[PDB]
Amino acid sequence: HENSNSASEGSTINYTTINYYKDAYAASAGRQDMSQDPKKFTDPVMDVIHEMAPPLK
Amino acid sequence: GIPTELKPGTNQFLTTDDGVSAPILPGFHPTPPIHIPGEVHNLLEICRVETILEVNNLKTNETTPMQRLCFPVSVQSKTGELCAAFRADPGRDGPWQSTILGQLCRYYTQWSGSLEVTFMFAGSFMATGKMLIAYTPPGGNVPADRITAMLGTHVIWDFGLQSSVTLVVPWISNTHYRAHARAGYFDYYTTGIITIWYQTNYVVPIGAPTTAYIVALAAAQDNFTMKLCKDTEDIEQTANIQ
Amino acid sequence: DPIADMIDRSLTALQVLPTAANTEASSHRLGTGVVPALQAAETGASSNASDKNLIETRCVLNHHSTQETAIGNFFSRAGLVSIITMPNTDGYVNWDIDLMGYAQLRRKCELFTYMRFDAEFTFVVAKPNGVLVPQLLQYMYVPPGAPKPTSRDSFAWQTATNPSVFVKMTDPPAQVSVPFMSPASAYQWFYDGYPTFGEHLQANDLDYGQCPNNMMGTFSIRTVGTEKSPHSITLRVYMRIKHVRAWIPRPLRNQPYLFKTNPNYKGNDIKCTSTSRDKITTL
Amino acid sequence: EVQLQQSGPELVKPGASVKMSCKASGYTFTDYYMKWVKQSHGKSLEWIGDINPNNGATSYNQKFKGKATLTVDKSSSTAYMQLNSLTSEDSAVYYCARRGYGLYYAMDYWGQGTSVTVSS
Amino acid sequence: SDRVAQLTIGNSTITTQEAANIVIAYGEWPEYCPDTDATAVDKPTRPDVSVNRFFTLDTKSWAKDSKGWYWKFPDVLTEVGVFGQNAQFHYLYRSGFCVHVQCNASKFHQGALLVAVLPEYVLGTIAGGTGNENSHPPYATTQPGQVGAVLTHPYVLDAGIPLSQLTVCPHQWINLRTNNCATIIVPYMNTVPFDSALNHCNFGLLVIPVVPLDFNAGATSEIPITVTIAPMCAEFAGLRQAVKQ
Amino acid sequence: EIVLTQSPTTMAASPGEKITITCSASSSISSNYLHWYQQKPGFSPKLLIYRTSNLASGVPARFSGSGSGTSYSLTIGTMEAEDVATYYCQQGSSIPHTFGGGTKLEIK
Ligand SMILES: CCCCCCCCCCCCC/C=C/[C@H](O)[C@H](N)CO
Repeated sequence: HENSNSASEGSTINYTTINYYKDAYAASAGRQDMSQDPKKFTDPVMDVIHEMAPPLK
Repeated sequence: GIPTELKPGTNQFLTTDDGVSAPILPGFHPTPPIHIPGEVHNLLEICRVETILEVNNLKTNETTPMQRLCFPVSVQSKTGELCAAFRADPGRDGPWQSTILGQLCRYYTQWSGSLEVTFMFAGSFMATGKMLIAYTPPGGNVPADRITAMLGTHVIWDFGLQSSVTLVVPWISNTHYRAHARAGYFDYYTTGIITIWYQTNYVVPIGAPTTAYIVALAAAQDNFTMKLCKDTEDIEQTANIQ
Repeated sequence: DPIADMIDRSLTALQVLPTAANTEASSHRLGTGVVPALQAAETGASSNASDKNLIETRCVLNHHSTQETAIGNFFSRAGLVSIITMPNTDGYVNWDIDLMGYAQLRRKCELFTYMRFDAEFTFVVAKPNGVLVPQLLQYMYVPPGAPKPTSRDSFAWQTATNPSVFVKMTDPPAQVSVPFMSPASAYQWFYDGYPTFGEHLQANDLDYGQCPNNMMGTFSIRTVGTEKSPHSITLRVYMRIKHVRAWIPRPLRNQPYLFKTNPNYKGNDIKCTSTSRDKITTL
Repeated sequence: EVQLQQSGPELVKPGASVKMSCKASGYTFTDYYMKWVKQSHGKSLEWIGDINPNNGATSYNQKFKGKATLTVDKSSSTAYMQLNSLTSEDSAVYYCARRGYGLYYAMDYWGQGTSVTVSS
Repeated sequence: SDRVAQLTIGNSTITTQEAANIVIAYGEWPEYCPDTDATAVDKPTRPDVSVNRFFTLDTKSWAKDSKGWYWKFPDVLTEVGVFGQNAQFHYLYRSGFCVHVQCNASKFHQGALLVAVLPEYVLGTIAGGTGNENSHPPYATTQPGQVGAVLTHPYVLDAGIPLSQLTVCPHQWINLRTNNCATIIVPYMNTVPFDSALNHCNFGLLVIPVVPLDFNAGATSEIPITVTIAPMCAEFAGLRQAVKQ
Repeated sequence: EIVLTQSPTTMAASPGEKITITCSASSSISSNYLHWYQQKPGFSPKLLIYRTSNLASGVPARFSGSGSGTSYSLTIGTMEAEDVATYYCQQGSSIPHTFGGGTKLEIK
């Protein structure tokens, strides 16, 4: 196979990289992943606020 | 050997090329990763957070620049006057240059989707009033009276326990994507004008101050996208560093 | 169990979203109790009001992709990091690696606090007017602690374990690939503190903000011959960024840079981040 | 061994700029600091300022701020001191020294000692 | 029913009646370092009753022409309590925090404060004004203690970055007509699982008056601001003799 | 600024006799940042004493000192006089670090 040494190894990206050498960091970039988590920056709040209910009642 | 041919496109360095290049260290293994909080997978997550909008960008505030972040609301003598007006173009220079949405739009060319503007009232508890916040699609100039400006999308905001309102700027365009507006020919891509009017007065009792301030915040909706990455003119390197 | 006291939550997971959100049809709504337009920005949470809770909408099925704003596509573009010139005069230079001397790539990398990636460097070499001549060159990467060369004919150029590249000027540019080589788990562009111990005096003020985990040694070039070469050299280095992870975004700088190592700014002309207008009512 | 090598004495008129440059070798230039001390006749030795060669960070005495500026270049192992707005009273001997590591912040190696004199 | 709150940890208790919600920065709770990410070999100590409690710093005064203040963490707690003694005898520490900022006024005052948490808040200097000085901030400025320092140019936060997009950080507001306390819970953020407590400041806390304080003549003119902090999951490792600073 | 008063100004003694050179500081300062320097005539200065009790390599061990607070003294009581020089005490606890007044000796 090859020795797995890339900076993205724990949480990795899509499986389309091309490599000709033995070292995995020399590979191509490949197409990136579509995952995102928009909630942990726009709602970092303990008690859940809905859309219909008034937030400070 | 294997017979081969070389086409046009040989020995050129295209900077945006994605390919395999020869490694300099055999058998190297990096440091294992740990869990650091706050990972960003996409730039569209930072574009939904709300940042302050500099509506009060006058030419007299350039020496005391902290005044630009709030615009005043006072007790009027006439009815239906306007408080402020500003364009809704995030790519054009103006009030949107102070946001993280207007600074990350400078790195791309075309944008799509709808925005949102949030106002927050910073007066006293005893003060009341109502405002009218209207968004006008392109085609005209700034309206002359309140009876003309309300024919578009608007919302009526009452100052109370909840000290915030949100006006959504809906996506009304002929084209699917919209490049950055400018003077000249590129104001075919304008998106309109946001004004704010006095519905009723700003009523205050005796013993409370007669001038309040409003902070305006801006963000993006969930259908906001961008494409065609370029560079910004918001940085300039006229001299060498150090 | 003789002691009952010694025996004695994630918020949101991420999901795959290839395209932007759709729009569902809406109609008018008159009622009490339910109000989605009044928010509270004092809680530090952004508003959650969509289009349909404010206006009446139609059904819209948009297939706008979100691929372009991934951080792998934002960074995979080679930018200039150094310009090295051999007029210095003895046929060799030593350039200590500091990739923040040019403001265009610096403003992009300083959007995040921590970053962890693989690099890819390209070396473009010519005379100071662009004219190319046949001339042999050697670049050598010196890791921190190794002896650096002091002359064109030193013993350090024997490159028994230091990686070196030989190239002549009439080639395509040379390209290499570098791993993630830090002792820590990420690079950090902002380090609040002093690296050393001891009582801090005025002499210790010159050390503030220097992280030792980001120093990667020097980078040495020379002409491979042993006598004086009659040509001048000008080298340009470009760097791509692959396999990126980034953490904790920051504000973007609005003042022009002054030095390579600190956020000092020119305090006389504080540039306003917006362009000013005359009156607030007339745009 | 480690020795500090300075420049020769330079004669200029009052109201002009002059350069003085001392160069060191025999040790790694980036690890240690560099100080500049001025010794005038009839007075004690006076500290101008110290400088880190790694980043170009500087420091100046409050009586000498505006009088002289310090800078460095990393590759050629040289640290030079620019002298602006010279008067006749600046005619003294200037020493460049480095700070010690195991010592409790002590200058241990000094230069040859360059000299400036100011007259018309 | 959501306006009232009570936080109890250790032997201390904070009660409030005009509160917003609680903010957990980046959706992560503070916790101990697992054995997958740990690198040091010796066993860490966990006092967790004497160090995980609410500590109250000094009190500032909001004038009508104030600029702002900033505090550094964990610089503020290196001289008080059992936390200040464990940090002097050990070499490595790791902890989360919990910041609570009180400022109350009447129903006839007005104003707004922006309380934000900025990690690796590196300061800057005005380069002598002219821009040709490679100056550096002094030791009393970069590490101000439990007193805290004031801002000189709050528009750029003394670091070249604008105040208008400080809200990308985990933050809250104190609007004087709605709430009077702000509260953020911060986990441990670093590239390393442990770090020294005397050389490195993890994050900084900025309190800046966006809308200035106003009232009428005859009302109370002394409006104070108080900060209260509590370590959450503090561990220490690498015992040593006491190093003061 | 912090003033160092180095007393006396002149000295002349015989071989084998004690030589006491006193520095008086206006503020009570940290004793471990005080240093002593030796200037051969027409030559660069040389460090003698760091930490107020310890010596560098190349120096005979006859030189010593003991001082705290305001007063600070260094003592040599030996026979040889091949080293005639000016002596300076240099404090470094407070910024800017300043030298002493200056003391030079003469032999018989
Ligand atoms: C023949 C190969 C020579 C090329 C070797 C280059 C290896 C160095 C790559 C380091 C990647 C960036 C690491 C640190 C960047 C900045 O210089 C520092 N943070 C300075 O702040």
